[PDB]
Amino acid sequence: QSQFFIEHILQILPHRYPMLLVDRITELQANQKIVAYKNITFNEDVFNGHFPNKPIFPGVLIVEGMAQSGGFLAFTSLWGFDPEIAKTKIVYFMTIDKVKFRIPVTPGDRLEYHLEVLKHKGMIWQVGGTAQVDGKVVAEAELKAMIAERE
Amino acid sequence: QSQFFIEHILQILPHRYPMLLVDRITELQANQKIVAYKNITFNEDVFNGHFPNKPIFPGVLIVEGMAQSGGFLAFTSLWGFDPEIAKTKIVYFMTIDKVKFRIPVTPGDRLEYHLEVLKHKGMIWQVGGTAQVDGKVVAEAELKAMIAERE
Amino acid sequence: QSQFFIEHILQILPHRYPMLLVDRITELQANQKIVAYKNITFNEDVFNGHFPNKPIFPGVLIVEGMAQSGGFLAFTSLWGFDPEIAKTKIVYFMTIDKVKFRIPVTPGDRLEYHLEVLKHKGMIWQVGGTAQVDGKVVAEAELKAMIAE
Amino acid sequence: QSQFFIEHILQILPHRYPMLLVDRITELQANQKIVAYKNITFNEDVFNGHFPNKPIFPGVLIVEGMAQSGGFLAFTSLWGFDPEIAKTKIVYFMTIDKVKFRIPVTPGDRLEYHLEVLKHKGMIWQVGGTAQVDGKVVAEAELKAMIAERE
Amino acid sequence: SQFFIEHILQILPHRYPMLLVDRITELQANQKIVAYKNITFNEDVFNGHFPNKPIFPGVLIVEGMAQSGGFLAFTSLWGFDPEIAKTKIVYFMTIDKVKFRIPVTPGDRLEYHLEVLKHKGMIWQVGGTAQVDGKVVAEAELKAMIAERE
Amino acid sequence: SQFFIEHILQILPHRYPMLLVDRITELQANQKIVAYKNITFNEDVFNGHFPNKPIFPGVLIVEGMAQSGGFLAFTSLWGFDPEIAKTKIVYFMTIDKVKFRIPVTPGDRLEYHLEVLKHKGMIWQVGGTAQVDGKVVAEAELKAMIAERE
Ligand SMILES: O=C(N/N=C/c1cc(Br)c(O)c(Br)c1O)c1cccc(Br)c1
Ligand SMILES: O=C(N/N=C/c1cc(Br)c(O)c(Br)c1O)c1cccc(Br)c1
Ligand SMILES: [Cl-]
Ligand SMILES: [Cl-]
Ligand SMILES: [Cl-]
Ligand SMILES: [Cl-]
Ligand SMILES: [Cl-]
Ligand SMILES: [Cl-]
Repeated sequence: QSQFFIEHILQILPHRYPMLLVDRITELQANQKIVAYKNITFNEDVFNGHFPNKPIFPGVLIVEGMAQSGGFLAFTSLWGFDPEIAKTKIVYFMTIDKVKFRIPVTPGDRLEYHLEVLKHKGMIWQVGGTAQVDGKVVAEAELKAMIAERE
Repeated sequence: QSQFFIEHILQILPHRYPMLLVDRITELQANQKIVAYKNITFNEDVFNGHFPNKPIFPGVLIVEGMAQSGGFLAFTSLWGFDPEIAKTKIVYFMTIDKVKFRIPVTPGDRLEYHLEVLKHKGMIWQVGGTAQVDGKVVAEAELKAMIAERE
Repeated sequence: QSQFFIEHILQILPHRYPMLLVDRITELQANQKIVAYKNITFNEDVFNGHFPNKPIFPGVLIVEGMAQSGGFLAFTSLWGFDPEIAKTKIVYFMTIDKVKFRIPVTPGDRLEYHLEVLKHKGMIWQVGGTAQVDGKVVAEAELKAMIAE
Repeated sequence: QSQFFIEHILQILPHRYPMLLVDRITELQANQKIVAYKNITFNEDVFNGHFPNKPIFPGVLIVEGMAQSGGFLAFTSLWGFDPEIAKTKIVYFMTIDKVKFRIPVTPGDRLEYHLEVLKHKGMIWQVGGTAQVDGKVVAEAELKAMIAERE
Repeated sequence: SQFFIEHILQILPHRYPMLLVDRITELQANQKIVAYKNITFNEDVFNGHFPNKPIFPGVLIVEGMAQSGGFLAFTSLWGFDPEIAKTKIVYFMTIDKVKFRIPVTPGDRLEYHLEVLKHKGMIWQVGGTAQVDGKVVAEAELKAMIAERE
Repeated sequence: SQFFIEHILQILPHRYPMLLVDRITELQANQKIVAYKNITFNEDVFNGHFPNKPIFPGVLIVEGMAQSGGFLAFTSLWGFDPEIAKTKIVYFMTIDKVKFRIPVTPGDRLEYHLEVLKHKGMIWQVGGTAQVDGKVVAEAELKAMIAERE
């Protein structure tokens, strides 16, 4: 498949509320790239404290979202859409690099994650790309994550 | 006068997390109509129980967002964007009729509120319209509120 | 039966925190009616924003509670207390009508749900009734929901 | 007054969500007794973890509710309904004794607090009593509180 | 003798936001236990206890001593056995001689020191203190009964 | 010497559940800062990160380090001035050279160690590590910007 909805994400990613930051996948190409997004709404708990009266989606959380997008890409390229295998996996961050934040993200925004694979061996995946709102680069970052069996 | 953001929505509506269901206002015509929206993300608490493994934004909360939109419309018609006066008024919602649900709303949907003034007689405003997602009508509703002095 | 506790409701309704708005079933007549309620306390997250310094249970949630009650009836009427079958379904709102909010509900209130089946066929159930607090009616509503897999 | 509702409690107790455990006060006799209650509903965050699929209101939290009631009783016995002064004081427990849990408190329950004044000298208060559900004792405890300066 | 959060999760039925024991540092069957809970501002409870002045609730300090004691009593009889842990429930009958001396705030490491005072059958009575930086912030005694869950 | 949670509240705009620094144990203007945050199971973030396997988000470690530098930034600029503080916010500009070596879990005392690399006006570039029991759990570099809440 090339497009996945929230019920499909829940069967692949280990993340859960309040750390599942990818609402839908709009594009996917094995071992290559992925385009996904997360809607930003005031009705999110993080806004309670970031910041009071000035809702700003955290920058670290944008990185997380891109990372989670990559994870999806990594997992499905590996075993395809196999919920049963995905059931017992988790994803560790290994390294984060070269992130610039250019525009603040706020409620009402559609935070689009654009990720490409820079390199990958076995379970280690090096991804890089951007976060975009209304077609403008709101953030850029590259990260290396690791798919690991829960034990 | 037309485009209001979450910062402005916070200054007019008393609603706060997790009951403020309007992230942005794309346009409003005094005494006529309003178009606004709320992003629907999985990272909202309500999805924890509605329902496990099948996130579906609660039908009643669509009506609430709609009511919220009409309320911002009625208020702004009377005094415009005025936070000081807003702190002194309340909009009791008296009735709701003819609400119909056609399509479930899910994480990743841009829930758009379309409300128009149906009858403005005194302190009583009556609005109606639809909630839309991607051009389609996902819900309909009629509503009647009353403008009153806060206490 | 006719009396059900949270322990039972959990096994029938698919809802869970913070959207299971029925705490106990007091009276239940297959395909006819049901009386249940949800206790209202300040210790609910909803009150953080509805509203600050002035806690008021959302009107729309009172309808939700009425619907949930309707669904518990709709379901038991057709399969009795069947936790296994119950978990192979979910109930969803089709239409809401003639709702009125006469009295604001607040922490300390025992929001009682009174629903009777107006019409029902297959998974399609039409119910209507009131929401009550200490005898007085605080809300009225008619709603139609459907039970699906 | 002898009957106070949540808005009143809110002006007297500093406690707030999710630690304000008293919804209403039905009887208040200065320097003597107070009777209040807290509604228990499945819709409370505590039930998520106490316990999964077996909702049971924490015994220690019952005590806390008895104590907050005592605190209200203590303060109002002294300054009456004086919101400005309450804002400057705070009640701390010093001791808790003879706590006995008899019946589990569950959703749908109306946890009624019956607290009476055992001893009161200045800012130091001793109160015994019980938490009741439908006229049956579900818990009992004694505690000595202190009225201190918020600063 | 040293159990981390995961082990605790297999023994205690408590979950967020009511599992108030982060780690067991030492344990001795029928004798004592020392465990602790970290206190951080990042806890929901502080939103209301109290606004502008974070003070970990004293009743919750007691709840943590209870869970520690409950853990002590369970593992003393059955050791680290998650399976039998699901068939038994440890609830508390009485709590007595509770005393608060110092307030616990964010940044503190709330250490639980519980002793087995007496035990006969499934009735276990434990007591001890709550400590931070080697000082006593609280003390209490509790009587628990171990029963069949399901 | 030591700044506690209520001091932190008076300088940092961050609040629950995004205020991830519990205490400042060391501070030296225009040079370095050592602070920490307790990690407990009783934090909402652990419900989804990850179920049955609590791991403090690596990204939140960086956020904790960023806030630490934030406090070093406010103070180095205007000292302990709560009045000026209440008017600003902090924006993330860049993050770089981050590496996670050890997983942080409930029970850990997450210590932040940051030093100033370069600063001008409201723009600050800091770097350092996050430690647990004297071991480097993670390292990173970041540049943030303090701004008027205009
Ligand atoms: O029950 C209430 N409803 N609505 C308040 C309210 C005020 C404005 Br202005 C508004 O646009 C909307 Br709609 C409201 O619901 C209420 C009553 C008293 C105080 C508060 Br604050 C809210
Ligand atoms: O039953 C009690 N606590 N916990 C009971 C319990 C917990 C879980 Br978990 C469970 O699966 C089952 Br059967 C229980 O009875 C209790 C609580 C307060 C007072 C009393 Br007398 C009993
Ligand atoms: Cl940020
Ligand atoms: Cl629905
Ligand atoms: Cl309402
Ligand atoms: Cl308990
Ligand atoms: Cl306390
Ligand atoms: Cl991580």
